[PDB]
Amino acid sequence: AVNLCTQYGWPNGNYPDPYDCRKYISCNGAVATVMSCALGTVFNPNTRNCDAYGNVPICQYALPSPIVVTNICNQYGWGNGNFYHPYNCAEYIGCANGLTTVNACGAGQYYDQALGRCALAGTGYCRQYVFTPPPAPVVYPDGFDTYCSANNLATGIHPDPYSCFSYVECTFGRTTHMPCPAGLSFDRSLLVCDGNRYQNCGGNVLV
Repeated sequence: AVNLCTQYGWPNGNYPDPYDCRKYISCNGAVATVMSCALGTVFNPNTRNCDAYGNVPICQYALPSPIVVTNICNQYGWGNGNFYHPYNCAEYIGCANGLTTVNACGAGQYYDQALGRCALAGTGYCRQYVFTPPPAPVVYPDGFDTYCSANNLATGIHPDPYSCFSYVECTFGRTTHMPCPAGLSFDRSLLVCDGNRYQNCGGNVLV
């Protein structure tokens, strides 16, 4: 549908095609067009762009459905809870100790990551696809190994100021940065990786 971008109250940008991860929805000029990624590339939900096939483990060639999220909790190490479906606003994922359930919204309902369930259409929704990706790759400055020490950070977990997909651990004055599980992002209020890229990765300012 050419009117999908405005239907969801989406900014211009790229969004997943829910049936084919070799394709994506381009919103440009507030008009939606389904486009094919160039040869050898597929839509990476976390960069919002086509990416090398080998960089997207949940998009798999030579299968009737190339979108493979049916083992995503174990494959990416998602913790327990409900998470958005990386390619489809009308489905979602339940993770229970590494076991994946693919769930669906009722007719006319759309999954809201802040709610952990589906709700009827509103005025600005499917927001789990609205975020600014961190740079790909993230480049840390030489000397980043001083971060915890120079900032006098307490032992434990802190935000990573170079990436909303990452966090920092400080132990004995040493700095480590660690990516959240793929598709998750770092909640700086609770200090945990969660499914809310809109909140953690600057989605509010895009809309």
